[PDB]
Amino acid sequence: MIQRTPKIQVYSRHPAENGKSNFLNCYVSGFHPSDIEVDLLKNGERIEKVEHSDLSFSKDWSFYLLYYTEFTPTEKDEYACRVNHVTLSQPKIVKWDRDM
Amino acid sequence: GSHSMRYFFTSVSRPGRGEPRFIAVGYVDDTQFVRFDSDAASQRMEPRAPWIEQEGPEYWDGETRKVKAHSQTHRVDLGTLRGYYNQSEAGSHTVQRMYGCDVGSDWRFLRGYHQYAYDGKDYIALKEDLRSWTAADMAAQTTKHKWEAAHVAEQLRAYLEGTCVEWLRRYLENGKETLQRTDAPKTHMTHHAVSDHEATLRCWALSFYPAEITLTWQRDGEDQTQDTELVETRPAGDGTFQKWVAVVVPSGQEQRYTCHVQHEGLPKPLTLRWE
Amino acid sequence: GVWIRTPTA
Repeated sequence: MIQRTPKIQVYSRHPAENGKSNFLNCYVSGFHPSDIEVDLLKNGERIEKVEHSDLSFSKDWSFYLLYYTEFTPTEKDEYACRVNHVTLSQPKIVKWDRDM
Repeated sequence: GSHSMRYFFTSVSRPGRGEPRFIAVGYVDDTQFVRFDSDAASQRMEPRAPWIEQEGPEYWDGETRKVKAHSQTHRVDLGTLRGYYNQSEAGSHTVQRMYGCDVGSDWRFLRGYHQYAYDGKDYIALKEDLRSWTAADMAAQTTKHKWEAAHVAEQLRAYLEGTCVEWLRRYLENGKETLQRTDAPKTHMTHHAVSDHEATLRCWALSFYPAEITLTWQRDGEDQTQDTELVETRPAGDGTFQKWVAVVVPSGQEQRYTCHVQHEGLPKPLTLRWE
Repeated sequence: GVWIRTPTA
């Protein structure tokens, strides 16, 4: 079949402030087939209560999903998104960058 | 402005055990308002926007019946196409369907569409005139002939130009408080010194609706494409959308560059500049 | 509302 590698964006719903509740998003898009593994990581550990949007796709048939969880940003906590897919030889990890 | 109602259907076969994974999502413009997920417990079409909850039990029974009819067709199709393409019974395959209608500012019918894919490739699609089919290959050509003999395009046209437009107008009215509200992007610019001689300017657009937006950089009043980066528009998770665009500039020359933001929610385009 | 018909391929 066709194989399209997911694009990954990791970001907060709102501009992040330490101590203030927010949402951590991992948006995966442009991939095919739809079978995909996405985890949100806190300091390298998997976050358990993560939800995701309903599978949908773009005009070019490529799929997209939003994975998200509630979180409260801090100075020293590190967050990331870990993705595995048939197009990937190993899980791709994308760090949450406050700015980028 | 103009509006759309669109439905997206995905089925993924499970050769190991059981029925295909089936997921349906309905949108008005960029607002998801219903879903069906075969993996969910309810086995019902479910609401995903407050204004669709105005619909009574008869609506939900009907949408549930019909969306389950979609899933069975998809299941049958996965079997049919596997044969058409002489494929093994061991592999998982995917069928995707999208259809819907656009109306203009006057809420008059503008366009209709209906497209179908197998394993991520075009299979068959209704042409813009809503009278004929585009079949990508000889398997899809078999489907096209079947659908011509059964006058499927004519039946589809009756939905797309008729019932579909009436549903969309019903929803736009019922959900007008949000569906007809435009949320202009909340914009700002960040500055990042990458090295001693270069800096990155990033122009942010946040919390906007609908999703359509244009972010462009200019240098001394002319469009700048070199050394720019634009991310795909992305959901905030609260129904609104986000986007940013960045440019790398020589340190001290930030003032030359302007970010230009166009969005339906803006009476005039916005211009941002680092100063 | 979804289409009332769903012809098989």
